[PDB]
Amino acid sequence: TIFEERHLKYISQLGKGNFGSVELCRYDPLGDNTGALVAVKQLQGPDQQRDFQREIQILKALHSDFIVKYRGVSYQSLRLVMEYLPSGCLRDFLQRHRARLDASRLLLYSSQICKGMEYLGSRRCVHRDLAARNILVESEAHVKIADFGLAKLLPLDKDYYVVRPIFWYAPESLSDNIFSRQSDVWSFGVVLYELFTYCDKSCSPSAEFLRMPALSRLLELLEEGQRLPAPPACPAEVHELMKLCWAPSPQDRPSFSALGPQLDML
Ligand SMILES: N#Cc1ccc2ncc(-c3ncc4c(n3)n(C3CCOCC3)c(=O)n4CCO)n2c1
Repeated sequence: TIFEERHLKYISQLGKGNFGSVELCRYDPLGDNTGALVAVKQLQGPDQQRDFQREIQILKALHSDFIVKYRGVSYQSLRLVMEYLPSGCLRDFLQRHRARLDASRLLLYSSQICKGMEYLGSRRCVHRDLAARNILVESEAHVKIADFGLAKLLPLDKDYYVVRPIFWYAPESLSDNIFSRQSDVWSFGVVLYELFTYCDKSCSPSAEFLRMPALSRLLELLEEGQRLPAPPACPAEVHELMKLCWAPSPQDRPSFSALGPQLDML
């Protein structure tokens, strides 16, 4: 739970979240290079130092097969140590191994994410940035949700939270900065789209919405009932779930708990 700085061997850069920098390291106390690989997040202002301390505590308290595992912290500077998922980001994974991933396997990922999200909801936690770029691949048969830097905990007497990339945002989030489990559902509809386009750049959410002020443009387009199209070779039933995920009103969207069985039984 407390990883010593001098034993964390820097290997390379894994990327930047919404927030800071993530680095691949080997925690190698014995010195043999036999140590376990770990992902280490850190910052390099007070406002994000505050949100970082929350993110550490959120990930620490969450326990699920489909959420990146917290492992500890490293100290006069605070770093977050997490398990390393060596197959990397789902976005890149899908583009690389498209040829060997049929619809059944995409549904498996959808279901695993749905179960991860169902768990978050029960911990009254709103991810706020659910997207393929923030999903990680544990193995070819297993994915996990990551990056809780923008994550908010619903007040204990409220089902929404108002707050201070737009193509994953629900309408009420764009217009009124309102976020909730239901705004997470909207975004889940977009990852379904990403899964079944194999995160192809040329037909990404941005490329489609751009083809269809930018924030006000998107919002007017959504209010008109226009949506991302059915991905090619996406089963019709899955497309219908996306459409339900993108219901105009938050209350008309299905819960993650209702989606799960619908995804599993196709
Ligand atoms: N947090 C975390 C976190 C926790 C464990 C973990 N094990 C592996 C990764 C990882 N491996 C490779 C990544 C990658 N993450 N990310 C970003 C994902 C969103 O968070 C910020 C980094 C990338 O852009 N790549 C490039 C190639 O896919 N990983 C990230």
